[PDB]
Amino acid sequence: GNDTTTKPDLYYLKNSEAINSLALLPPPPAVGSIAFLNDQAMYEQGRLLRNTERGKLAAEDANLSSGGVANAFSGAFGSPITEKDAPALHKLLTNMIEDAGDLATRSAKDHYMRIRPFAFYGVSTCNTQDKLSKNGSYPSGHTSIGWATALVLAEINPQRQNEILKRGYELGQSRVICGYHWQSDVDAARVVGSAVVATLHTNPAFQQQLQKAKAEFAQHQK
Amino acid sequence: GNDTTTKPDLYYLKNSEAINSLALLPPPPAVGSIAFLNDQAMYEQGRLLRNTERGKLAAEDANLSSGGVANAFSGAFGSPITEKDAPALHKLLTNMIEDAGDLATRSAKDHYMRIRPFAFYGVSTCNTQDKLSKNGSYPSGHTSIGWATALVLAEINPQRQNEILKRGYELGQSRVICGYHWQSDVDAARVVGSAVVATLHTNPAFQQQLQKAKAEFAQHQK
Amino acid sequence: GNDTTTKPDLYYLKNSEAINSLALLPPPPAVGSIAFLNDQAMYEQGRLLRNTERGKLAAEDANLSSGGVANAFSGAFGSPITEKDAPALHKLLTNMIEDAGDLATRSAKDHYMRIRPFAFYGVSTCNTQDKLSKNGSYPSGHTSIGWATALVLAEINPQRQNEILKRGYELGQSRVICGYHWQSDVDAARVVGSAVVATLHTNPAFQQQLQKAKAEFAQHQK
Amino acid sequence: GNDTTTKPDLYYLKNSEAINSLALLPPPPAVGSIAFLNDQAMYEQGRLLRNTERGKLAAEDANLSSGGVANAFSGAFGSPITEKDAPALHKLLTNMIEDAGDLATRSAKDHYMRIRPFAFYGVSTCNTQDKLSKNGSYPSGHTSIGWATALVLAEINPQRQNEILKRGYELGQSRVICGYHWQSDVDAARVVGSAVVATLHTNPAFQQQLQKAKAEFAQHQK
Amino acid sequence: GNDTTTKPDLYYLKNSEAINSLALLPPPPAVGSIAFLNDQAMYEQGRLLRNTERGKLAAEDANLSSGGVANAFSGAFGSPITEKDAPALHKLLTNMIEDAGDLATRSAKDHYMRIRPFAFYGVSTCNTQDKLSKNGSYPSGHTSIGWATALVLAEINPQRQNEILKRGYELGQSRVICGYHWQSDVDAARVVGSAVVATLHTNPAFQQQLQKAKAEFAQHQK
Amino acid sequence: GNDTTTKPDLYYLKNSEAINSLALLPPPPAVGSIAFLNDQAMYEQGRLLRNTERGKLAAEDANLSSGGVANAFSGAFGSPITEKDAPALHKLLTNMIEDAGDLATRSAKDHYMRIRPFAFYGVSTCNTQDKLSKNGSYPSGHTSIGWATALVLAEINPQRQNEILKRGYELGQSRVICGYHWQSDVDAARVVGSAVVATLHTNPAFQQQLQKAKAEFAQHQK
Repeated sequence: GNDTTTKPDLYYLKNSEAINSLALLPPPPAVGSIAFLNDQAMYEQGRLLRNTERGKLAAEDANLSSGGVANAFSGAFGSPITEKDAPALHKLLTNMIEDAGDLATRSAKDHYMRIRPFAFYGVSTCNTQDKLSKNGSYPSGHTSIGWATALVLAEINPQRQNEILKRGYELGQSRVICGYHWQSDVDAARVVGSAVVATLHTNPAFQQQLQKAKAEFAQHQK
Repeated sequence: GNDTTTKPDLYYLKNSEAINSLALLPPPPAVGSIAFLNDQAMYEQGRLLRNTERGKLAAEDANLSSGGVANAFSGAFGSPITEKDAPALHKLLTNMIEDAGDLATRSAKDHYMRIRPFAFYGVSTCNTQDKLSKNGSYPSGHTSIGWATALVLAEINPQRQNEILKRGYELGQSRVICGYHWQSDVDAARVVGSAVVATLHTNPAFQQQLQKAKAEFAQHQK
Repeated sequence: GNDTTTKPDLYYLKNSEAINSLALLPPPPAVGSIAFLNDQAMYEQGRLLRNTERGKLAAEDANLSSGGVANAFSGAFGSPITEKDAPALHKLLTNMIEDAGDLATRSAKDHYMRIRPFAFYGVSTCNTQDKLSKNGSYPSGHTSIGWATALVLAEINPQRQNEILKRGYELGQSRVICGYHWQSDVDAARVVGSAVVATLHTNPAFQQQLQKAKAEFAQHQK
Repeated sequence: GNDTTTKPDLYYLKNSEAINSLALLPPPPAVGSIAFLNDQAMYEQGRLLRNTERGKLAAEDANLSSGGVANAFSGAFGSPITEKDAPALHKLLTNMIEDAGDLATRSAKDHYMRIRPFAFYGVSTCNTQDKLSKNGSYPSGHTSIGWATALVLAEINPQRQNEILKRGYELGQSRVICGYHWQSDVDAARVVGSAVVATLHTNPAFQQQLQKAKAEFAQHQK
Repeated sequence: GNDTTTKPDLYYLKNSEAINSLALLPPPPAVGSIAFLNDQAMYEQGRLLRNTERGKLAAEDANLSSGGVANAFSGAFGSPITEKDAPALHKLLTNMIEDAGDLATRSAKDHYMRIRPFAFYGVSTCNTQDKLSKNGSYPSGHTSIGWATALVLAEINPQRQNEILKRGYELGQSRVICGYHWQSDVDAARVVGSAVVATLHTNPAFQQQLQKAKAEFAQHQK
Repeated sequence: GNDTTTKPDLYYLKNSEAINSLALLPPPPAVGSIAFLNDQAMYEQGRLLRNTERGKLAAEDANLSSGGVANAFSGAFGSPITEKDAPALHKLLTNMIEDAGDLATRSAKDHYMRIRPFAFYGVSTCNTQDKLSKNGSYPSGHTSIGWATALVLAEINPQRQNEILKRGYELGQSRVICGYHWQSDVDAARVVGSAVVATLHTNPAFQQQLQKAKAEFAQHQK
C-alpha cells in the first residue's frame, strides 16, 4: 500500500501509476513443469558457482540492501555513485527504489506468493543477515531495482552503457547464484523493471531530478 | 552494418551506440539442455494454440512487418497509430525500428546464428509470405521492436500503459505461438529492447521527435 | 445429451445419474509438464511395439467399436460372449456401453477437448476405418467401456477374474500403443469406468439383467 | 497370509479370491524413468501444499488408520458413518478393509518392495505416529481401501455419489501430499481397489451385509 | 555365426573367443527413460551439426564401409594406410574387422534388436547408399571397429597416439551426428571394442601380423 | 607431475607418454543438461541399491585402494592374485596403477575439477575411511585402473575373459552405486583406461613383465 504519497523519499509514483505486474507477467513456472525443472537446475548450477570468484561477488551482492544498489554500480559507471561524490545522482536513484521494488512487483508478488529456492530446499542461502522471507519470490524486487537502475544509469552515461547494463544484469544473477531467487523470478523482474522506467519518464519530479543528475555528471566530466 | 548514417529513416542511432547484445545476453539454450527442452514444450504448446482465437491473432501478428508494429498498437493505445491520424507518433516509432530490430540484436544474432523452430522441425509456421530465414533466431528482432515500442508508447500514454505493455508482450508471444521463434529468443529480445530505449533517450533527434509525439497526443486529447 | 431416455438400448442411466467426470478427475497433463513428457514417451514406446505380436493385437483392438468390446472378452471370460451363445450376458454389456462411454466421460471430454496423440503428431494411428476425431481424448470412452465391462464380467465369472481384469486393462493399453490415446487418458478412464459400475448396481434394470446373465452363466457351467 | 478364514472381521474374502495385483498392475516407475521424474515433482508439489488448508486436511487424513476411513466419509456421505449411528454400514465397511488393503495389494507390494517418498528423501512426512514403514509403497493399501469404500458408499447413496467419489479420491491424494506415497502408488491403488469391489459383489456375506446397510440407510431417510 | 573358421580374411578369432557383449554391456536406454531423452537430444544436436564442416566429415565417414576404416586413419596416423603403401598394416587391420564388428557386438545386437535413430524418426540419415538396416543398433559394430582399430594403431604409432585415438573416437561420433546410431550405441561399442583388442593380443596370427606391421612401420620411419 | 621417472614402482610410462584425456574426452555433463539429469538419476538408483547384496559389494569395492584392485579380480580370474601366489602378475598390475589412474586421467581431471556426487549432495558415500576429495571426479582414476587391469588380465587369461571384463566393469559401477562418482565419470574412465593399455603394449618393461605373468600363469595351469 505504500507509494510516493506515504514515502516520497523512496517513490516518485503513486499506487495508480504502478505497473500491473499480475496482469503483464506470465505465471511463474509451476512444480510439475519443465520450466520449473530448469529453475531447479539453474539453482544447482549457481550453487556450484558459490565457491568461485563469481560466487564471492554473488555473496557480496546478496548482502546489498535496496539502498546499496545505486552504489553497487560505481565500477560499471566509471565513477563513485555516492552521496558525497554524486549527490544529484544518488538522490535520483534512491527516490525510485520502491517504484521498481514494490509498485512494479506487488500484485504478482502478493498473488503468487512464491517460495524462494533456499526455503523450497530447506537450506540457507550462500549468504545467509536479515530474517529471510520464504515467499513473494516472483518477481524479484531486488532484480527489478537493479535493472531499472541500470536503464536509468545507461541513459546518464551511454559511453558506459554496456558495462552498466551488464552490472544491472548481474545483480539479478547474484540472487540466483546465492539461492535467493529462481532464474524465472529474476527474468520476470527485468520485464517489470523496464516497464517502470517508462512510467518514471512521465513523472515531473523524476524528470527534473534526472536533469540534475545529468548536469552533475556533465560537470563531473571536467 | 547499417545505422542512422546509412538509413536515417529507420535508425536514430549509430553503430557505436548499439547495445552489445553478444556481451549482455546469456547464450541461447543449447540442444541437450533442459532449458531447450522447455523451448520445445513452449513450441508445442503454441502449436496447439494455433487453432484458437489467440492462434488467429498470432497468425495475424506473424504477418506484421517491422513497419506494421507501430499500428499494431492502436487498440492498446486507445487511438489510431497511423500516418494519417498520428503522424508525429508514427514517425517517432518508425525511425527507431532498426535501432531495436537490428542494432540491439546484431552481435548475438550473428554470433549464435540460431535455428528457428519451424526450421528445426522442418515444418512451416502457423502463417507461413516472405522467404523465411531459418536462422539468427536469438534474439528476436521483431520482439525487440515490439517491446521497445511498447516502452516508448507507455511513456506517451501512461493512462493506457498496462494495455500497451501487454500488447508489446503479446507481439513477441505471437512469434512463439506461430513457430517463428523459441520462447528464449523472445525473452532475450525484451532485455535488449529495453536497453535500446535507454540509449534512445540520450539522442537529440529522438528527444525532439518524442516531444512532438507527446504534443500531438496532447492535442489529440481535445 | 443422450441417455437411457433417448437410447434405452445403450444406456441404463440418466443424465442426472452420470459420474461428474469433470469434477472427479484431475486435469489432463498439460504441454509444458513433465507428466506430458511422460505421455509422449509412452506414445513412442507403444509406437515401437506396433511391429510386434502385441502390436498386432493392439491394431485389432483398435478396430473394435464400442459394440465389439463385450465379445472382445471371450477368451479372458473362458467362453463366447455372443448374441448366439450368451444372449443375457451380451444384452447386459451392450445396454451399459454409453453409461460408461458417454455419461461417465462427457463433462471432462467436452471441457478439456484434448488432442489425441496421432493428431498432436500429425500422423496416423497404428490402425488407421472411421473418420478419426482429433479431440475429446481425455478421458478415453473406449477404455471406460473396457474397464467397466471387465468389472462386471469379473463379478459374473470370479473364477476368471484375473484374466478378465487383465483383458480389460489391455483394451485401454491397445489404444495407447496404437496412438489413439495418451496413457493419461486411459488411466483417467479407468477411474470413471469404475465409478459408473457403482451407479449401475443401483439401477433396477441393470440388477435384473445382471441376475439373468448370472443365471445364464450358471447353466452354462453344466 | 491372512484372510477371512483367519480374520473374518476384517476380510470377506479368501486368499484364493484375491486380485492378483502383481499380474494386473504395471511395474512402478523406475528410478531413471521420466515417470519417476513425475512422481518426484508430484511429491514436491504436495510438499508445498502442506502449509495450506488442503495441507491441513492431508495431515489429518494421514492420521487415519484403516479403521478410520469409513468415518472419514461422513461429510461426503451426508450423515455420520459411525457404530452409533450407522452400525450396519460401519460393519460392512470394516469387514472389507483388508480385502481392499491387503488381499488386493499384496503380491505387487511384496514383489516390488518399493521405497516410500519420505524414506527415499530421508525425511519425514507431513504428519509424521506409528513406526513408519519405508517400503511396500506400490500400490497403496490405504488408497485401495479409500477407493473401494467410495465405490461401495456411492452405491448406497447415489444421490451423493459425486461427493463420495471425490472424498475417496482425495484420501489417496492426502497420502501423496503428506509424503506417504508416490502419485503412482495411489493411482495403481485405485485400479486394484476397483477390482476387489467386483469380487465383493460375488460374496454372500458381503451381499447380505450390503442389503442391511441399504435398508439402514433407507430408514435413515425418514 | 561366422568367424575365422568361415572367413579367415576378416576374423582372427573364433566364435568361442568372442566377447560376450550381451553379458558385459548394460541394456540400452529404454524409451521412457531419461537416458533415452538424452540419446534423443544428442540426435537433434548432431542433426544441427550436419550443415557444418564437421557435418561434412560426418557424412563422409558415414559413407565408410568396414573396409574403409583402416584407411580412414591415414591422417591421424601420419601416413597412408593403404594396400599400396602399408600392406602389412592394412592386412592386420582388415583381418580383425569382424572380430570387432561382429563377434564383439553380436549377442547384444541380436538380443536387443534396437531401432536406429533415422528409423525411429522415420527419416533418413545425413548420408543417406546401402539398404539401411533399421535395427541391431546396440552396440554399433562400425564404432567397435573404429575404436579397436584406433587402439591397435596407437600401439604401432604411439608418437601419434592422441591423434589416432581422437580419430577413432570421432568415427563413432560421425555415426551419431549422421543419424545412424544413438550416442549410447557408440559408447557401448567402445567398451566391447576395447575388450576384443585384449583377446586379439592372445592370438598367434594377430601377434605375428602385428609384428609385421610394426616392422613395416619402422622401415617407414627411414 | 609424477611418472615412471619419479615413481617407477607405480608407473611404466612417462609424462610424455600419457593419454591426453583433456583432448580425447567429451566435457562432463553440465548442470542444466539432460545428461546431468541422467547422472543424477543413476546416483539415486545406486543409492537405492545400497541396501542390497550388490550394495554390500559396492561398499566393499569402495573400500579398495588402487593397490587392492589387482587382488579384487581374484574371483573373476579364477585364482589368487596376490604377492604370495602370483608375484609376477601382482607386480605387473601394480606397476601400471598410476599410468591408468593418474597419467591417463590427469589433464581432464585437473581441467574440469568436477564435484563428486556425495559432495554435490552434501552427504556422505555408502562407505564412507580417507579424507574424501570433493573434486577431480571426471574421469574416475579408480575406474580407469579397474578397466585397464581387466583388459590386461583378459589377455593373460582369455578363458575367463568375460568374467574378468565384467568384474572390471563392476568396479567402476561400485563407485556409482556408493556415491563416489557420476555414471559419466566412470564411462569416461573406461575410454582412457583402454587407451593407456595400448600405450603399455609399446613399453619394453611392461612387455617383459607381461611375458613373466603369462609364464607364471602357465605354470599355474599345472
